[PDB]
Amino acid sequence: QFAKPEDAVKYRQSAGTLMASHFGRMTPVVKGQAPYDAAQIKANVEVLKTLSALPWAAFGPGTEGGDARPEIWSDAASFKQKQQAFQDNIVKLSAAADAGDLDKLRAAFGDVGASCKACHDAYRKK
Amino acid sequence: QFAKPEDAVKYRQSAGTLMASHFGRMTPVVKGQAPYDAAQIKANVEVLKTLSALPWAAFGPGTEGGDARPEIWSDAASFKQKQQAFQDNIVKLSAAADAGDLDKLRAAFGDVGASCKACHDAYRKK
Ligand code: HEC
Ligand code: HEC
Repeated sequence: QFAKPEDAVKYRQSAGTLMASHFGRMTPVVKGQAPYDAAQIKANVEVLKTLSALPWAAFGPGTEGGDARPEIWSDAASFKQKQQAFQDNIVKLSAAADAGDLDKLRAAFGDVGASCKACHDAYRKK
Repeated sequence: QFAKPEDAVKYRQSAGTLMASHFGRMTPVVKGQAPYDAAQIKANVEVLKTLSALPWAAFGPGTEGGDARPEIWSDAASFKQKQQAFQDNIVKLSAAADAGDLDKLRAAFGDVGASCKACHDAYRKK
């Protein structure tokens, strides 16, 4: 869907921006600094679920640029493992949110955040 | 969820970027220049549905900036009418996509695009 590689870069960066907001806005809730409303969090994690499927198709052939490392493309199976594992982490977060289970939410949130960081550390330029 | 107004601006702009991609990538399909796969379009319109609910909460009190006009905030009921009418247009598009009805899709796509433009013309700086 991208006329030029620059359009794929713009897309995936914007998807990252929105994920960061929908993930990070739950930090105070996980920490107990903000109240836990199970329905609010369930709805927010749904949004995050949708968003977290979006970046990967915007690292398609010819879309090199931004702060994306070349290794994304030369090691396609390995990058794919990391995005699929991340989306698995999001499923765990969704399950926790859908159940209304705050302890589960805390734990799953930590594992999601670790997965974001592990991919950035390997595949995003500093 | 925004630490500073600039964070709300960044969010709503990124939501616009992603909507433009998920809306605009259907133009060739509507025009018949690309094939119509009902399941593909149904899934894409779902994504667009989720995205098209996101900008409005990022025009919250104190979030003035970017290319957003002041009138957004001073005329709150009227801006709200335009975003609610837009989301109604998206419901029509979803219904068309879910039914697999290309003629309905064409018509609903045109009305969505008109609604994007009408809001930008009134509320986005040039
Ligand atoms: C690899 C499998 C990733 C996972 C998992 C996550 N991110 Fe990511 N992210 C990735 C890359 C390769 C890039 C660079 C894209 C480019 O072309 O520049 C990014 C970028 C971001 C950004 C910055 C966007 C920008 O302003 O330029 C953000 C804010 C971001 N990513 C957030 C984010 C979050 C919160 C994630 C987990 C919920 C996450 N990413 C996972 C690769 C990968
Ligand atoms: C008002 C009810 C709007 C409707 C309906 C749509 N958009 Fe919008 N959009 C609106 C404003 C006020 C702004 C400016 C935000 C700012 O603070 O700068 C925007 C911006 C965009 C952008 C540009 C994002 C950027 O790169 O800075 C895009 C690409 C965009 N909008 C797309 C878009 C599409 C495709 C829409 C219909 C599907 C749509 N918008 C509707 C206000 C409103």
